Amino acid sequence: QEDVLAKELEDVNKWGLHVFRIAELSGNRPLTVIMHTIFQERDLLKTFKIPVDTLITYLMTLEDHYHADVAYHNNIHAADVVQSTHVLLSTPALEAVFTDLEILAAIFASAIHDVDHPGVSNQFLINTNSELALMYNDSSVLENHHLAVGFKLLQEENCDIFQNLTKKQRQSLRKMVIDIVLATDMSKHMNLLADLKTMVETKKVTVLLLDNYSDRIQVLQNMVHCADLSNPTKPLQLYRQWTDRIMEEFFRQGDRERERGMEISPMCDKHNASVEKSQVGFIDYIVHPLWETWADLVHPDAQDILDTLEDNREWYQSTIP
Ligand SMILES: COc1cc(-c2ccc(=O)[nH]n2)ccc1OC(F)F
Ligand SMILES: [Mg+2]
Ligand SMILES: [Zn+2]
Repeated sequence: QEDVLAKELEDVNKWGLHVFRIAELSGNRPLTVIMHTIFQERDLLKTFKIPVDTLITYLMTLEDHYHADVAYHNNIHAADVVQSTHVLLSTPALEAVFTDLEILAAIFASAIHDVDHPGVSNQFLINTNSELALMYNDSSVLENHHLAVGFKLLQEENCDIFQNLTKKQRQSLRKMVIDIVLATDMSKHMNLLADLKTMVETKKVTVLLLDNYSDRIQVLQNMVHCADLSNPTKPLQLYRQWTDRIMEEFFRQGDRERERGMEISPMCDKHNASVEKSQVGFIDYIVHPLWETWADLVHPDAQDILDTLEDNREWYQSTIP
């Protein structure tokens, strides 16, 4: 079983990694094994003097804080976003652009980005006067919580993977990680995309040139956002599983809403839903606009990813008539 897991992990640098198989083969530790593999591949343990034992302890702790009974926002999704970010960071157009600390920040942010997700939306939490919404004043409720949990877990015994970073490095990494995870809130999507489009329109090359923090962090924010919304760009067998899972989560939220006498949220009513129309809409209005813009920024590095997205959109559309 360990040999088969090692075999599947050889594809860690590729789009379309068999993440569900890795989840099974690793004994439900996809986040831990994919993160460890990526840290080894990028030589991050040596660069930042992270003891291996500390890395594994933190990762297992973090993974334990993803809910086992949430169909989508679980440890498999976190592992998938981590691995997808790892591939996007390796894009030829961004070679030598980011510092090791920025790379570490983007990967760590991806790992913690949905930790302790309850399987319901920010709007549900706000509408139900939840403890989370009250704590966070209805603003990026989940995303603020994911950050707080991800950082708080570093304080557990033998969990501080940044123990050997300088104070300045820790301060910088913390700010970057916060900026990245807060950008995964879908309420920020339109502004994030508008800014990415502006970057493509004012693009300078030499490989991409990004001289200041605002531009670098903006690219990392959009990169992790793309990774988060990467399901429709993956091979169809993976994409369909992700669709099954998000719909299960949405339907369970709708069941909760119906029990409370609330109006059922879009796509959450199992009795009045069109899974296929919803995916075509998701791609047409959100995923394709974002990915086409990313592809333009790194043209032509992401052409195969964009082609897959377009093929998958056509497939889902073809099932409707
Ligand atoms: C896989 O499709 C979807 C995925 C998400 C999704 C992506 C990342 C994330 O963290 N949460 N939700 C949200 C909606 C989706 O589908 C559509 F119906 F809107
Ligand atoms: Mg999220
Ligand atoms: Zn996510």
